[PDB]
Amino acid sequence: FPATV
Amino acid sequence: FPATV
Amino acid sequence: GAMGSMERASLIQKAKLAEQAERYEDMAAFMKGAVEKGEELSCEERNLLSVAYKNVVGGQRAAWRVLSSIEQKSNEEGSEEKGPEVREYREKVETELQGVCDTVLGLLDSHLIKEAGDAESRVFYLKMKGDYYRYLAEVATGDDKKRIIDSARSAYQEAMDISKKEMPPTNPIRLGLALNFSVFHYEIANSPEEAISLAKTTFDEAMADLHTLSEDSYKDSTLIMQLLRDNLTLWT
Amino acid sequence: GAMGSMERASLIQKAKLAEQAERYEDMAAFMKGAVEKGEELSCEERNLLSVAYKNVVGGQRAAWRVLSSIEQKSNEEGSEEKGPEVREYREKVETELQGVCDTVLGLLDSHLIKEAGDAESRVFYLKMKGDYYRYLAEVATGDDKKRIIDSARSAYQEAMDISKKEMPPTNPIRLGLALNFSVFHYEIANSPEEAISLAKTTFDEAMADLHTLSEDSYKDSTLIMQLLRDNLTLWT
Ligand SMILES: *CC(=O)N1CC2(CCN(C(=O)C3(Nc4ccc(Cl)cc4)CCOCC3)CC2)C1
Ligand SMILES: *CC(=O)N1CC2(CCN(C(=O)C3(Nc4ccc(Cl)cc4)CCOCC3)CC2)C1
Ligand SMILES: [Mg+2]
Ligand SMILES: [Mg+2]
Ligand SMILES: [Mg+2]
Ligand SMILES: [Mg+2]
Ligand SMILES: [Mg+2]
Ligand SMILES: [Mg+2]
Repeated sequence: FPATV
Repeated sequence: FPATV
Repeated sequence: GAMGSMERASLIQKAKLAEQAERYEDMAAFMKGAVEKGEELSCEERNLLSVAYKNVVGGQRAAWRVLSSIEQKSNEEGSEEKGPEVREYREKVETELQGVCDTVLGLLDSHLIKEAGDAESRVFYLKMKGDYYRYLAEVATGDDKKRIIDSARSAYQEAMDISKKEMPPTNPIRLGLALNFSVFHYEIANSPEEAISLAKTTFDEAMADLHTLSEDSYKDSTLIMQLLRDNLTLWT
Repeated sequence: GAMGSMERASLIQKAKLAEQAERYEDMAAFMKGAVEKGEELSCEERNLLSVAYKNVVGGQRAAWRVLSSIEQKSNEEGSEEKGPEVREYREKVETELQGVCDTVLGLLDSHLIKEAGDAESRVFYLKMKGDYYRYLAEVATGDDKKRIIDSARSAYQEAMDISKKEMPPTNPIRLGLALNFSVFHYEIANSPEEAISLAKTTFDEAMADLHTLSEDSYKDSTLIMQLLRDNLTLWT
C-alpha cells in the first residue's frame, strides 16, 4: 500500500 | 521480561 | 457521552498517556471527549486527534483487507463452499470501520471545520474529512459509492485550494494533504496519471523552497517529501 | 450472551479468521461463545482459546506496565504534581485487565476444568488457571494479594503433579507449564532459586528424552526448551 499521513 | 507460553 | 464528566485538560493528558501505552482506542475516546467540550483545538491537540483515529481505523482497514482477500478467494472456481461466516465477519469489521469513520466525520462537521479559520487548522480538518470519506470509499459497493468518492474529492480539493493560497510549498500540512490526495487519485478515483502529476509537482515545488528553512523545518519537510518519492517509485 | 445465537462451528471458524486478521479481542469473544456452548474443547480449540486471551491480556499487561512506570516516576522526589490522571488511567487499564482475567477464570471454573479428564486437557486448563491468577497477582496490592498468589501456586502445582505422572518430559504442555511456573516462582513468589532449579531440571529431563521423538516432535519440544534456556540465561 502507498504512504499516507 | 521472561518467556512464557 | 461517557467523557462528559472529565475535564478537558485531563482528557488531553490521558490521550497522551494512552498514546505512550499504544492504547489507540482509548486515545481516540479521550480525544472525542476533548473535542466535544466545544472549544477549538490547538495544533498539538489536532495532532493527537488525528493520530488516535488514524491508528484505530488503520488497524480496521488492515483487518478488512485480510478478510476481503479470504472472501474473494472463497468466490473463485473450485473453492469449497464454507457458508456465510467469512462474509459475516468481513461485514462486522466493515460496519465497525464505517462507525469510526462516521464518528470522525461527525466531529469535523459538529463543529470543528466551521470554527477553523486559520489555514493550518482548516486545511488539516478538511484533509481529515477527505481521508475518512476515502476510507468509506474503500469499502463502498452501493448506490452511494459515487457520492462518497465525490465527498472525499470535494474535501481534499477545498483543502488544496486553501493550502496553495495560504501556505508555503514545504509546509508539512500542505505536503501531507498532497500526499494523501495523490493516493486518493491513484487508489480511489482510478486516476493514476493525476496521482503521479500531483506527487511530482508537489515534490518539485517543495524542493525549490527548502532553501528558506531552518534545519528543523528542513527535517520535517524532507520526511514527507520522501513519502512522495516513495509513492512515485511504487507507481513508475 | 451475544454469541448465544451463533453456531459453535461458526464461532470456531470466526475465531480462526479473527486470528488471521490479528483481531484478538474478537477472537477471544468468539472462543468465549464457543466454550459457553457447554461441550468439551478439542486440542485445537483449547489452543485457540489460549491464544486469544494470551494476546488480549498480554497487551493489557504491557500497557499497565507503561502506566505503572509513569506513575512510579510521578511519586519520586522533585517530580511535579500532575493530579490524579495517571493513577486514574492506570486504574482503568488495571480494572479492564482484571475483568479479562476474571472472565477466563470463570470459563475454567464453569465448567472446563471439571469436565477435563485426560491429562492433556486438564493440565492445559490448570496451567491457564495459574497463568490468569498470576496476572491478577501482578497488579494486586490489597488484603487478598497472598490468597491470589496462593491460587496461582495451587493451580500450577496440581498441573505439575498430573504432568509428571502422565506425560513424558518432552511433552510441550508439560514443558510450557514448567516454563510458566518457573516464571511464577521468579517474578511472583520471590523464589528465584526455585525458578532456576525448575527450569534447569525441566530442560535436562527433556534433553534426555529427545531421542524418543520424531523430527516434528523434536522441533516442538526443542522450541520450548530454548525458552527455558533463555530464561536461565537471563537469571544466571
Ligand atoms: C499542529 C499541526 O498543524 N501539525 C503538526 C503536524 C506537522 C508535523 N507532523 C508530521 O510531519 C507528521 N504527520 C503529519 C504530517 C502532515 C499531516 Cl497533514 C498530517 C500528519 C508526523 C508523523 O509522521 C508523518 C509526518 C505532525 C502533524 C501538523
Ligand atoms: C492441543 C494441545 O494440547 N496443544 C497444542 C499445544 C502444543 C504446541 N504448542 C506450542 O508448542 C506453543 N504454545 C504452547 C505450548 C505449551 C503450552 Cl502449555 C501452551 C502453549 C506454540 C506457540 O509457541 C509456543 C509453543 C501450542 C499448544 C498444546
Ligand atoms: Mg472544565
Ligand atoms: Mg456492508
Ligand atoms: Mg494541477
Ligand atoms: Mg448448534
Ligand atoms: Mg485497582
Ligand atoms: Mg522439585
